[PDB]
This record gives sequence, C-alpha cells and structure tokens, in this order.
Amino acid sequence: GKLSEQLKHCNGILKELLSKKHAAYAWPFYKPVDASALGLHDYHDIIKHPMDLSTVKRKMENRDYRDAQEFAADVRLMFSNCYKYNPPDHDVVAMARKLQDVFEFRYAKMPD
Ligand SMILES: CNC(=O)[C@@H](C1CCOCC1)N(C[C@H](c1ccccc1)c1ccccn1)C(=O)c1cc(C)c(=O)n(C)c1
Repeated sequence: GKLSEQLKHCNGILKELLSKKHAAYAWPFYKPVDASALGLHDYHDIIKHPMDLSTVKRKMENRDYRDAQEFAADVRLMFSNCYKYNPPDHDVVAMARKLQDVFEFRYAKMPD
C-alpha cells in the first residue's frame, strides 16, 4: 500500500536522524528534555507538547503513525518546541536548524 511505503520512507528518515552521520547536531533531540535536571523550571509552562526522537521511535515501533503527515507533525513539533523555548542565538537552535534541514530535504523525496 501507499501508506505502508510512505511510512517506510518515514522510518528511513528516523533511522538517518538517529545515525552517527548526524550525531554532532542530532544528540540534543535523542531523549525528552529533562527540565528539572537542567533547572529549566519554566520548560513545561512554555512547551505544552514535548517531543523527541526516542518518542517518535516508540510511536513508529508501536505503529502509532497512520500516515507520513502524522510522523512529520511530531518531528516538526520537536523542532518548533526548540525554536519556541530557546533564544535564537543558542547552540541548540543552530543544531535544530541543521537537523531540520536533513529532515525536510529527505521528507520532500516522499514516494507518491
Ligand atoms: C540534561 N539535558 C541535556 O543537557 C541535553 C539532553 C541530554 C540527553 O539527550 C537529550 C538532550 N539537552 C541539550 C542541551 C541543552 C541544555 C539546556 C538548554 C538547552 C540545551 C545542549 C544542547 C546543545 C548544546 C549544548 N547543550 C537538553 O535537555 C535540551 C534539548 C533541547 C532540544 C532543548 O530545547 N532544551 C531546552 C534542552
């Protein structure tokens, strides 16, 4: 089916985002933000829907994503949270922008 093929494309993108090739800028997005650990006591007041690649991986493994759009919405939410919370000149924002460039260019090659 088309939905199967498009979700294989998404799974390939997910595997690439988690790969050693992108680890230098992808690592901030590997696991949920631990606000308490970092003293970011405003994080959950500002970010109502946290997202990270471990959560995307769990949802893909559990067949939670019914289509590519649902997968893309979660990956883009992860970047949006980073752009919303952090000052735009912070290193983590530069790293989000680099990983989003990897995501958007490969996502755009979606099989019809
Ligand atoms: C204990 N947590 C961390 O130190 C790590 C996690 C360690 C476990 O794997 C996931 C990342 N960071 C990244 C960290 C950082 C600390 C605080 C403020 C912003 C980023 C970072 C990034 C880039 C460069 C230097 N440091 C975060 O939680 C993290 C990530 C994102 C996307 C974010 O928006 N925020 C606010 C925090």
